[PDB]
Amino acid sequence: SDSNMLLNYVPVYVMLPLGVVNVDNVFEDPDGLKEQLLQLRAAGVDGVMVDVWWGIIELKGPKQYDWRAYRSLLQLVQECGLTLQAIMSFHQCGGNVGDIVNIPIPQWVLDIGESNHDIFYTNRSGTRNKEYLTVGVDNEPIFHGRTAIEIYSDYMKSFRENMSDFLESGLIIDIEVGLGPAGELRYPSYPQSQGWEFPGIGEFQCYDKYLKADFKAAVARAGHPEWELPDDAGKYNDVPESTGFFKSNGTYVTEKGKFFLTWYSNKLLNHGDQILDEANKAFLGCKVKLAIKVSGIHWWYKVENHAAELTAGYYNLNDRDGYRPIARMLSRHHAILNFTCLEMRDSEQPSDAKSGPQELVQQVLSGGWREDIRVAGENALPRYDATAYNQIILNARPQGVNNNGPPKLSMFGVTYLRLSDDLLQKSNFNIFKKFVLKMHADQDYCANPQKYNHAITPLKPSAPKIPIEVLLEATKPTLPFPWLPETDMKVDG
Repeated sequence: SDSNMLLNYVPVYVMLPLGVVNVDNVFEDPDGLKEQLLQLRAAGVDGVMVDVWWGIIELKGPKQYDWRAYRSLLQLVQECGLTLQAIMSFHQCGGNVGDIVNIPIPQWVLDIGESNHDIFYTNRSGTRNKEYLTVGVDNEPIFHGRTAIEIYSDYMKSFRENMSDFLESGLIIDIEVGLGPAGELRYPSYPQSQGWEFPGIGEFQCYDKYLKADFKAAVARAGHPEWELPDDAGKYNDVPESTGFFKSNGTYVTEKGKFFLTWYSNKLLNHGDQILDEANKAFLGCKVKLAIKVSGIHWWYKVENHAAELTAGYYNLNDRDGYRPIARMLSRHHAILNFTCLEMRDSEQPSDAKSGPQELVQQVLSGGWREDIRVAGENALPRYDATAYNQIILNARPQGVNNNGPPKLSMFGVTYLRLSDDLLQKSNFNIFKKFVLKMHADQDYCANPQKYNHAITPLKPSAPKIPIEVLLEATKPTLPFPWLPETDMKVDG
């Protein structure tokens, strides 16, 4: 049925090109973007996603926001009949050798970092990563009197007020709150600029003086004041078995190791919870949803130590669910878990990476649905091919279309990385249009999301705080929902 098929519709969003608003807070090429956006509209795309870069907007100084170029961008998106996913991007864009779009965090913050190097995530060797402020300074009032969370709160409130017309009109479907490197709720455990290459295990990023002191206090309260941060976890490009920490029977399974990993992962849960508290306050009553981005760390998923997840801050083992606690935390904020790797197949990864993107996706999505939250996601890598789109479509509706009503399982949306000239080339775009159609359960584009039961209602207050022990009850392993082996709505026949 046309209506029952419409209840199966999963909306599709497309990420805008990086730097559409440049580092100087100039919307550089509105005419070129317009032509691209109109192609997306005709293709049936529901909306677009953009980074709203902190380093662009609050560059002049504290609380000196310039929203004008982004207003022009939003105005154009509105004219082209698309909705918008706005990322509160509190992180650096680019900065690696070769990168074209380079947007550091505000220089006034970096200036404070020159005086206080511990505002940055730091590895054991002491390298400071300037892409994001450590969770350690979330509540440290060291930024001309403000804490880091107060910076993020103030920025979101200013966005809400200055974009109030677009918000009231329904242009903005969700606010994705950036929570770390690349906007993701994680530690910067695999930096290219410090030499990491896939599939290195990465490194723990808790050596800044704030986190180190917090850990030392915690171990003292646990009756082990002498415990130190890991010293046997190796380096970025190691394999797990080469390390004391991650080898079989290694430090990760000792009382000390388990305590550290709980501590380290808990910092991210509380980071996200506290910053989402501010987002709910900032956007209270607006017809938007809140979202976060969870990183997809699929390498080493297939070995018992899950080492790359662990250094990223996801304490996920075969007998400990490190993602369902995140979902549970999101529930009190009514927030969407936006994931990734939706296009990937295990067979596409090198054997030596012990990579399990399919199973990781199944775990994370299942945990969200088990916790009765919305789950969305992205492709991890650029892909233009049918294999990729069919995998996305499978993940979007893992038990297929329900011919007789809404599907029991569906993702809330998918955001495609990324708009480019390549996407819009004739063949690539033709297959993309088939992807959109199948995401839409063979229905034409539906401008009114109420028709597919995605009405936008005013954002409510956060529900009461959930104690950490209750969050961690969600570490109890659960069986995933069953997945089909292939979608029933392939782009071809």
